[PDB]
Amino acid sequence: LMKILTERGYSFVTTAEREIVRDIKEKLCYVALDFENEMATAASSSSLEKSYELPDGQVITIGNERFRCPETLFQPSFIGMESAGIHETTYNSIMKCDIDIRKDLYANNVMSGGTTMYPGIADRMQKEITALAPSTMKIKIIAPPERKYSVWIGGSILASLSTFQQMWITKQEYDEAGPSIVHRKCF
Amino acid sequence: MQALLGARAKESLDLRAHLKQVKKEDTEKENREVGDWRKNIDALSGMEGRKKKFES
Repeated sequence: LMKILTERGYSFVTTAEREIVRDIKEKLCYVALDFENEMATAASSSSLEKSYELPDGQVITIGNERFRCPETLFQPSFIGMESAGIHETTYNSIMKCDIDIRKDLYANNVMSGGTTMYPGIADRMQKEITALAPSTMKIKIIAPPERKYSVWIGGSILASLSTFQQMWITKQEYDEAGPSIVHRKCF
Repeated sequence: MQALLGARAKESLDLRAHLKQVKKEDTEKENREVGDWRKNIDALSGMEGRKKKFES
């Protein structure tokens, strides 16, 4: 996004500028369920632009840059990565599991982490897998408001489970073994 | 001339209908394993609110 905003006349190269672009992205960007058609109009008219107030009183608007940024999730080649996107990797993780597993993973595609908060991501990912998946199978995405905070929440859940109280390394075992103990006791 | 073939027919029908009978006995005394079950469902009819647990 910083490089494409530079293309539009908004060059952000220092730390304050970088932190600001991240904030702009979080509030203005979306994935688009059809990149090329969305771009055809975003690149042609101000009607698909959204404004943002910069901290110094200046303003910026974002056009196709608004969706081209998250598009890298579907097209990693945008940043120089040799990859077909997060939906191909999701597809392969389902496909590479045993044949009696595949049906359950297709129906339980879980979005987690941040960036899951770009509008349309929960739906585009179901579309992209459905397009690769066999027919008959149900493809479904799980995308709760507990998105981006799901790892922390999982930590809270796990730390407090009765089924997890035997998984903790105590500060006894730790000193006898040293920190390498984590590879035997945790994961 | 009429009694001997009659007796032979009685013996043959006895053996065949009797194997039929001993197996039909097992069929009739127990017709429970050939039944079925209701298989009810809970279905979680509460799509108006959520749960208390930390995982929810």
